[PDB]
Amino acid sequence: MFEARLVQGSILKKVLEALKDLINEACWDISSSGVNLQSMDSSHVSLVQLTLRSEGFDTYRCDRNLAMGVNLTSMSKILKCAGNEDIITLRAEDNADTLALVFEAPNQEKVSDYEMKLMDLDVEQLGIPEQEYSCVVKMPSGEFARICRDLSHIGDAVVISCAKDGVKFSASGELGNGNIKLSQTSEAVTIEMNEPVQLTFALRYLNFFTKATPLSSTVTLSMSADVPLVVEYKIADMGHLKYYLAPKI
Amino acid sequence: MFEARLVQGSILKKVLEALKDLINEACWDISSSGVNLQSMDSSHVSLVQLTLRSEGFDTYRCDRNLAMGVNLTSMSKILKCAGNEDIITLRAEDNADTLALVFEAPNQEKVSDYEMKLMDLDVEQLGIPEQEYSCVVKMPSGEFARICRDLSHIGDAVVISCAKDGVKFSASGELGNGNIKLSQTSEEEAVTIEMNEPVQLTFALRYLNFFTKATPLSSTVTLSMSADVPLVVEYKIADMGHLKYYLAPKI
Amino acid sequence: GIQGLAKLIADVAPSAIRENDIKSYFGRKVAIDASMSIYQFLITTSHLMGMFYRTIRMMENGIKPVYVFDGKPPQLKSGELAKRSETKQHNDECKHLLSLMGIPYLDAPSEAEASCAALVKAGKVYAAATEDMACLTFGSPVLMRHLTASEAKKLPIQEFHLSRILQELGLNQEQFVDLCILLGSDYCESIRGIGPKRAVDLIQKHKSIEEIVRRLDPNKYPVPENWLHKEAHQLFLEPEVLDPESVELKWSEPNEEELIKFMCGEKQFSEERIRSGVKRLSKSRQGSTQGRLDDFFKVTGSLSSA
Repeated sequence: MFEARLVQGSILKKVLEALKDLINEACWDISSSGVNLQSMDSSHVSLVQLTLRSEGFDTYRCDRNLAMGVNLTSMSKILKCAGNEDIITLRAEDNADTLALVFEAPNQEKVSDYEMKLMDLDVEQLGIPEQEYSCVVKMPSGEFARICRDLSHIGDAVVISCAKDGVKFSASGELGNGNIKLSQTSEAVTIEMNEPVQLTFALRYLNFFTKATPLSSTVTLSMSADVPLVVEYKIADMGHLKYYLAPKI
Repeated sequence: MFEARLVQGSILKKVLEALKDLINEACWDISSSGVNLQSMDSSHVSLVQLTLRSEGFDTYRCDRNLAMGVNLTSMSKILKCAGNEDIITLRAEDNADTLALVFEAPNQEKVSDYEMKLMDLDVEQLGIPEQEYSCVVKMPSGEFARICRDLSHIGDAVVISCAKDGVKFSASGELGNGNIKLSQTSEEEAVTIEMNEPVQLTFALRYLNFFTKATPLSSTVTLSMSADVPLVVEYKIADMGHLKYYLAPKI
Repeated sequence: GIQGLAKLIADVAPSAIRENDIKSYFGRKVAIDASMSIYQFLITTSHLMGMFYRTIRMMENGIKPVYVFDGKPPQLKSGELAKRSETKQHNDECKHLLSLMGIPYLDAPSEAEASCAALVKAGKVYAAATEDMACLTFGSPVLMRHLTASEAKKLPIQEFHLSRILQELGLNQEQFVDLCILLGSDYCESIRGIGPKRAVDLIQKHKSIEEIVRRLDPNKYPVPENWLHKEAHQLFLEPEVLDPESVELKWSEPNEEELIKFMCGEKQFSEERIRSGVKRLSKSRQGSTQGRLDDFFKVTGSLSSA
């Protein structure tokens, strides 16, 4: 019997708001460590990784280990029946093909209950290639959302370039070109660099990876040349959320 | 010569906003008791009784038992052209088949004077029975609309179980089964399930969404049911009278 | 049935006719005219193929059917016409495919259509489903047309309300009867004189043909040879029909084998289908649903705008 309680359930709604437009079907891994997701998207580009650790979990129980399969869309659908102070109680059995979900209000007068079915699946897995990263940058989140949305209006790709002093994103489209640089802060931004590197990315999936903005206040971009870039967000004191995109050659 | 005034006049906008999606026409019965409206639905499942006493008005002159008919959605489109603080005035001549609406302003600087023509009516009319309703529930309207809309994303028709301790709003759907339980809470946010004998009934949740269109229309909503009879939802139009929606039950 | 009737109504009281979708009839028990029905399918496994499929579709939509057969025919016009000069094989082959599907059937004492009406006007069934307006003449309150049409022919069902017809034409049932006769009854010869619309009017200020005749009398509008304008007017009133309460129809469960072993086998026909068919019939086991306000509140009348 697996049981779990998260009293910041609104977070999980936004967590499902990370996926329900990006990937529709995935597999959920449950161990004593917590909840884990390592999925591939439909156009075979993004490596989507999500970690929630059970140190941040307020109430936990996991004897037998689970590897289930969920349509993430309808889970986001059934998660939207609770206000923004509520508690989610998850409970899944070692022999039953379900999730039993209890929306618990803090004022325990209106309590919602759902029983969602399961699907055993064969989604191919891909892990994290651990390497170094020659340039890391940490920036605020709404400004990056504004930047990626705006450069999606001029052209369909983005050429980024980082160096000793600042960073630059550029794009060229039908009505001309544009670029925006930022400078090293001496709310702020940081760069730790090893080489001035330039690469090319497709803004459609940056507009897909953007939607995890209100799960964090800041955002981390970690990158080198000839290897994919990591867009990284932090789930507060429980885990994190990575989107991996391989740059255009 | 019919000539009537209403200072807190947002209620007329509020009732015809909750009237036009249900039905396309209305049988306006103007008596010396005031403004009344009994009318069926279009699907032969439901009914509206609007009663507006004269003592809920400000200034009144009724000389005729007028029995007219209004095409509702064009009247609502005309009612969309006046604010909610604005005073609503109606004028009517018993020979001139038109309605003269006068929208006064609270600052009186903007005057509106609109006119909608008449069309004839031969609408059916049946009488409601008066009986014992085994469950009468006083509820907040916003919470009620919130709950039935929360059930709208599961399935289509609702099953209700009305008993002593709690009340049971259950439903099925394409994602499975669900139900929410309520209890009494020990003036507007207070609830009360007054009960003699527990029952179970079937109703249409889409008609509950149609009935909760009058969510801002009262202090509290009343839900009156018994065995195999039309549910009457009540919105007590404050100091004015009341609007009662009947729903003939399902089999 | 009655000639040019549908058009007459359509042309003078459309409020009594509606074009509804087969689905809206979910939960309704209807009386059908097996005879005509069986015939419709023909115009030789058809007498049952359609008797099969159609009844499945009628079930799939929640409509609970009761096929009806005729007994000993009465004095119909062209009926006993060849007598002026002087089978049930593929018929009962149907009275079988039915009980083998759990579908009722009744042997009318004479004309089913009259029996159907008999039921309808007893709450025992909702409407009568035939193609002949007769039912209306026989006093039936609701008549449904096209309920036996092909799944293809996307024709909606046509409903008729007797009590609305009587309403407009401002005339009692009986008064309506005479109209049908002068319109073109299949029981007796009409009167070469009056026209569709014309025949109405006369009846409107002459509550009977008996009074209509004595009025117009020239050799310009002669009354038929052996005119039984009476005998007929009677049949349409008090026909020969099995009492409504006499029995209670009960839709049973279809017997897949026993039936499929008396269809695809004994009458040879694509198995795959008649199997998925019996399957579907078994699924749609019900129809009645959602009540009306009428069911609980007496109708007050009508408020008419000034």
